[PDB]
Amino acid sequence: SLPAMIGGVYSDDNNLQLEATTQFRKLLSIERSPPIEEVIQSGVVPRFVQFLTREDFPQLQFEAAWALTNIASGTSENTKVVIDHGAVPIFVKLLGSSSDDVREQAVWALGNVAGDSPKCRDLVLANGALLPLLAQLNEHTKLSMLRNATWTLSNFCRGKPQPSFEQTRPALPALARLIHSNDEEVLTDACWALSYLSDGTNDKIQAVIEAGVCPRLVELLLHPSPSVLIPALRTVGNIVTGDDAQTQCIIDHQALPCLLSLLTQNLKKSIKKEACWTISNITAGNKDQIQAVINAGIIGPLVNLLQTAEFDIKKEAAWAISNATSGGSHDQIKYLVSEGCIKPLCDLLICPDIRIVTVCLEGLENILKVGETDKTLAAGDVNVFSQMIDEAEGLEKIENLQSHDNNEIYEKAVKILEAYWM
Amino acid sequence: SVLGKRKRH
Repeated sequence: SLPAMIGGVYSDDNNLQLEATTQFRKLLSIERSPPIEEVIQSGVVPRFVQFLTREDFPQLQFEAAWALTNIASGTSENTKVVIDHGAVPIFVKLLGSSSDDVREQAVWALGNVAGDSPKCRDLVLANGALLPLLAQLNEHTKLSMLRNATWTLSNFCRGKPQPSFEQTRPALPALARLIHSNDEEVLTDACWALSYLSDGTNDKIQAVIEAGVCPRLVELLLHPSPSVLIPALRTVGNIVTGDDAQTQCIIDHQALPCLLSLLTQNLKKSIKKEACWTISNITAGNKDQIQAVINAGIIGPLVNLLQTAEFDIKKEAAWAISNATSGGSHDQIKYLVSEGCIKPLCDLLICPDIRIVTVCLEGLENILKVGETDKTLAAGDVNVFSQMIDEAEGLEKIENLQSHDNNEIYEKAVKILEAYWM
Repeated sequence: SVLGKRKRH
């Protein structure tokens, strides 16, 4: 019935225009491979874009917006054709429509176009879609629109190179409010949007923390759904990459006992990997920040992972442990040793990841300095931690690291041996 | 020397 459809689309009668646009929308609304390319070649894309400007016929507007959204849902070439026919500024105008159905369709259309590539996202942002998108969001916004707007916002923040922070800055108060929802879809999309905004320099993190999201993000670390957990953990993780004061905003809302529960409960390897990485950037902090990790009871489970977990988790547990030896006090480091961090740190000296070997060598060197200070204070004839590194088969591994091709590993191995085994 | 804060990738 395609000739009657093209004919109906290309007619002047309001009844024929609607029935044929509805038929194309239903043809493109099928869940098993829609004929997007074929609907384009029938030349109805420019006529559907003309139907968007029919303010007197909001129902035709809606079907045309649906069909175009499904055309824009296809390959990169299909989205480009929708762009070429100037639909992007018209969908931005449709965000001010009196019809909620049309406004909702305009939102999903813009999210689809923006989701295609960073270039398409920048064109949507350049046509000023952000401010009218936020203006139609308030106390009486229905869940369907809250779900579409949050997804679209996430597509505006997604992609590498990241969008301009000044371009996406107005979305921060809205996302701060949206993460207080109980809806699993809104929480997912809001958290992903905040994980993109939070990734970058510390001035970006500062605007994220000033939006007031830290308390609620920590609560979302306990969300039973991994769809919400994963982007919330990513956002908390990005915030703790910041300075001591920014990292403290996460610690102040009991994030460390939450992070610990992710390590002990039976979750996916990638979840635990992210949780260890987050902890590693906390132990990269000041003495009080390392003390909060200790106070939470994290060292015990962290040392076990460093010793027994899958390599991707061990890698991150090594950074967490060694970062604490870098910024920790004499006693804090003695507490890491009492929790048995020496053997698992030594065991990784033979791992094929060069950076982890060097992370473990620096952690062990900082441990040896504490043991050397104890040897000077007690006027002892032996460095306790030298014998512990020897007993763990660490000394033989360090001795063998002198035969290594990597200059960072080699110079560290020689420095350690000349200082504690001359 | 190698230890400290790490940004995402």
